[PDB]
Amino acid sequence: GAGSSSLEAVRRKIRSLQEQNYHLENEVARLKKLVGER
Amino acid sequence: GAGSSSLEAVRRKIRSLQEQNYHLENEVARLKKLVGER
Repeated sequence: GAGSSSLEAVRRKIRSLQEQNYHLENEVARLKKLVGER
Repeated sequence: GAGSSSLEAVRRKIRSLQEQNYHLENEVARLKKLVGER
């Protein structure tokens, strides 16, 4: 460890990144689904 | 702690994660604009 604020910062950043990962995945999926073939 | 075991292992991953999703986001940006601005 290191600190509560530090661990929160790192954890929440990488966890939000993972959220962005799955979100962007589905986001662009619907995106290319819409423009690709309707 | 904070040895070579920690440095490269974590750094490599988080480096690539950023790079990967960066390109993805950039793709999404133009794509969503393309389908929106029709």
